[PDB]
Amino acid sequence: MPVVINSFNYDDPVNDNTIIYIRPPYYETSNTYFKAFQIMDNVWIIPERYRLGIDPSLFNPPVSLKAGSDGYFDPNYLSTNTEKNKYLQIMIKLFKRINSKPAGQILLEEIKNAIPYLGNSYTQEEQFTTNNRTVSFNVKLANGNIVQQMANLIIWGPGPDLTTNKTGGIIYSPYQSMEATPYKDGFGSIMTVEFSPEYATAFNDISSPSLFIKDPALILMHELIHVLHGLYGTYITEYKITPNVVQSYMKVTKPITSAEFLTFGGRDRNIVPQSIQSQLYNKVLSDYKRIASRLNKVNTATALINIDEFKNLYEWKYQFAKDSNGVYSVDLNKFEQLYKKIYSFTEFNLAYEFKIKTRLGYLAENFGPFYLPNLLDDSIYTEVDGFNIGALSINYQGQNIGSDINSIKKLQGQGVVSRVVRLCS
Amino acid sequence: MPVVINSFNYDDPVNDNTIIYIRPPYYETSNTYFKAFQIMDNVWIIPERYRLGIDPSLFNPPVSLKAGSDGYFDPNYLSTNTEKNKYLQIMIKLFKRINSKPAGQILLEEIKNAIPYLGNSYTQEEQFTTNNRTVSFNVKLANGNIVQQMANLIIWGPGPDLTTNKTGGIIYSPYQSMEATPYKDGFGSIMTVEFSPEYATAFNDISIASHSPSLFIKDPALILMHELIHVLHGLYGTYITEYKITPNVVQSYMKVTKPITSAEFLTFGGRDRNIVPQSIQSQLYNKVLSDYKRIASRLNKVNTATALINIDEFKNLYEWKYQFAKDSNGVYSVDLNKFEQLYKKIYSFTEFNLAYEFKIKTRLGYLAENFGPFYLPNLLDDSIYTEVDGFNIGALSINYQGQNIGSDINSIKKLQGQGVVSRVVRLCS
Ligand SMILES: [Ca+2]
Ligand SMILES: [Zn+2]
Ligand SMILES: [Zn+2]
Repeated sequence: MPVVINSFNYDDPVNDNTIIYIRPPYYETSNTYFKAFQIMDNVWIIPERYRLGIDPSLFNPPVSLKAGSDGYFDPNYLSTNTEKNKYLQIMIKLFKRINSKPAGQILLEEIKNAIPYLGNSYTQEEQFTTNNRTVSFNVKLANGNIVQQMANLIIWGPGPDLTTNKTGGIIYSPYQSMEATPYKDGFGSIMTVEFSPEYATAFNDISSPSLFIKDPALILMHELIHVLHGLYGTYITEYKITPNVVQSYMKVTKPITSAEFLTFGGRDRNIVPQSIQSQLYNKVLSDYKRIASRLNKVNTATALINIDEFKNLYEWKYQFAKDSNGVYSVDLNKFEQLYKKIYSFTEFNLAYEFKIKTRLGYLAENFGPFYLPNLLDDSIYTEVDGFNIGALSINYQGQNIGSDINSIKKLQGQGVVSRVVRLCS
Repeated sequence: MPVVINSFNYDDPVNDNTIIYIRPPYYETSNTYFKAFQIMDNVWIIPERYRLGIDPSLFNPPVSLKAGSDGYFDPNYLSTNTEKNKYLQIMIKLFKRINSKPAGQILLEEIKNAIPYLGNSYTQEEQFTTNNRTVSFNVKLANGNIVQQMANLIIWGPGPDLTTNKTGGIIYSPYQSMEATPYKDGFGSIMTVEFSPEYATAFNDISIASHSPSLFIKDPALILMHELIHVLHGLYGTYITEYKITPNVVQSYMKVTKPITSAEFLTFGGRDRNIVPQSIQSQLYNKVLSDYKRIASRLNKVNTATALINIDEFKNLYEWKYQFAKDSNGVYSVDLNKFEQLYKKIYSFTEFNLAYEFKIKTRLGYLAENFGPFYLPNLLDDSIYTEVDGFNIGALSINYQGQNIGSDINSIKKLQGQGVVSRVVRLCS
C-alpha cells in the first residue's frame, strides 16, 4: 500500500519506463522534450531550471538589483549534469523521508491515486477525454516514436530565484483563446511544482530566542499539499484575506489567498472567516455534484481504455454514492468526510507527525536565505530523522543554527564553517 | 518483529538506555569504562580502536614489516571525537542496510534473541549463573550508579591493521588459571567484533560476455554480515577454531597459504560447503548435538539463580533457543527432528546467500584473492552508497557496475597517479 520510490542517476540511459524524454505542458508548439525521471507512479522530475515564459535576464540580476531582495540568484545552478544528478539524489532522499512515516505515506498515496477526471468544463460529457494537456503529454520513446502518457505531477528545479518554491495547475484552451481551469473546478489536472531543496529560509521561536532552519522534506510536503488540492480540483487563487487580529509574530503585507492558511493549518485555519470556509465548501460540493451527473453519461473515450475501470476509480476518488440502478450522486455525509480528508493534510499536522519544528504560522518572518550543502550526508541529514539525529531531537537542536542573523554572519566571516547551513550573500 | 536500529551522535549525553559507560570483558581489574552506543537490542558499539592484549608498537609498524603486508596501518585512525562520530554514523547506515531486506532482518533478529546460556562447563548445573564476564558486565549510569547488564555482542573499531575484521568469544576463568570457552561448547557467550567499515578489499571476476577481467569493491554491509554470522555461531555455542583444511584442487581464482578452519567455508556457503569433507561435517553435527543434549540435562536441574531474575522465563527462553522437547512433566530433552532443523537454520546464514538476497556481488569463494586495499571515503553520501541499494544505485545495478572499480590494480594505480579521483574508492599506499 505505501508507494515505491524509484532510484536513478542522471546519466542512466532512457528506458521507456522510469526514464523518458517528455514534452511538458505548454511545450506543444515548440515541441521541446526533456529527460525525465519517474520518482514514483504518476510523478515525474525534470532536474533543470524552470524557464518557460520567463525573461532570461531575470536569472542573472545585477548587483544593484539584487540587494533589495529576500531571495537568492545564481544562473549557474543546475547548469552541469553532475549537479542535476545531485538534485535528483536529493529529491530521491526527500521522497524516501516523506515515505518513512504513516502520515507522509498517506499523502504520497493520495498524490499517486487522485488522478484528474478525464474531462472538463469545455469537453464532451459523454466522453472520457484523454487527449489534451491537462491530462496527458507526449513522450519520445528510445526508437524515436511519440506516444501519449497520463500523470499527476511534474516537478522542476527553481526559476530565477533559488529560494522560491511554487505550485500551479494546467489550463485547457480548445479554441478562440478560451480557458478552462479544471484544477479549480473539481476535475483536477496535471500539476506543476518548481522546487529548490538546497536553498532554504529559517524561522524564529522562543524557548530563549533562536533561529531554526526548515526541513526540506516539510517544505516539499507543503508544495504537495497544494498539489493535492489541484488534483481534487479544490485549488484556489482568490478569497484573499488579512488577519483580523495581527499577532506579534506576523508579517502582514497584502491580502493572501485563504488557501495558504488552510494549507498551513492548525491555528491558521481560524484566520479564514466562517463565511469563506462555507463558500469554499459549497463550491466544491456543487462541482462534485456536476461531476457525478456527467459521470452518469459517459459511454465512450478518446483512447483505448477500460471505461468501467475508470468509472470505479472516480466513484472512489469523489466518494460518490452509486444507487441500485448504477446512478452516481453525491452523498452529503461521504462528501463531508472527503472534504475533511482533503484538508486534513497540513504543514502543522505533518510537522508534528514528523517531529519537525516549523514556523508559528504562514505569516511568520523568513530569515536568510541559506544554502544547505550536505543533505546527502547521513551524518548531517537522514531519511528517518532529518537534521534531528539522536539527542539533537531534544528541543529540535538539530535545526538550531544560531541566535540571529548578524551573529551567524560574524562567525562565517571569522571562518567558522557550518556543515548544516551557509548564509547566502 | 524486525528489530529497531537506534541513532546517536558520539557527543550525545549518557541516557541510561542507548548510551551508557560500560566496563567491557577483561577490563574488570583495571576498572576501565568506555562510552558505548546500543545500536540495537543487546548490541553495543564502542567506536574506538581495539587495544586489549595488543603490543602498542604494532599500531605503527616500521617500513620493513609494513611493505610486505597486504594490510594498511595508521595509528591515528579514530583518535578524534569527530572521527569516532563518523564511524558511529556509518555503522548506523550499515545496520539500516542489513535491516532493509527480509534475509537481513532475520539475521538481526537472531543476533538479538540468541542470548548465551547462564552457565558453562565450570559453573554449578543447578544454578543460572549471571555473575561472570561471559554473560554480563558492569555499566555506569548517568547518576554514577554501577549495575550489571547482559548483552550478546560488543563491536569495536579496528586493531593495528585497519583492513582486518575479526570475531571472538569470551573466556571464563573461575580459579587456578583454568579456561572455559562456552561459545565453543553449546552455551554461547558475549561476542566481540573488531570492525572497520571504511577499509576494504576488492575481488576479481571475468565477465561472461566481454571475456574481460575486472575488479569489484566489496559492500561493507556484506562484510559486516559475514562477521555477524561468526557471532551467531558463537551465541549458539557452535563456534570453532580448528578442523583446519586445504582444498582438494587449488583453482585459478584461489590464493592458498595455510590450512583454514572449516568454519570459514561454512560461513561463505554456496559451493565452499563442498570443500569441507563429509567426515568433518558429521563430526561438527555430532559435537553440537552432544553439547545440546548436555544443556537439556542441565536445564532439568536448575532451581536457583545468582541474581534476581525470573527463572521460569529464562527456562522458556532456552527451551525455544535450543528447540528442546518438553514432556508433560516439564522434562526437557533433545528432539532429533527439531535439532536437525535448528542446525540447518544456524548454517543457513551464509555470505553467498545474503549476497544473492541483497543483489550484492561477492567473491568466488573464501579462498579468492584479495586486492587493494582501498579506503572508502564517502559511505555516508547517498549519491555514492545507499541503505537500500549500496553502491548499485539505479542502472549501476546492471552487471553490478556500481561495484566495478576498474580493470586491475595496475590501471587503477596509473589513473590515481594521473589525478583521476574516484569518490567510491581510494587505493591505499
Ligand atoms: Ca541515507
Ligand atoms: Zn503555500
Ligand atoms: Zn570469516
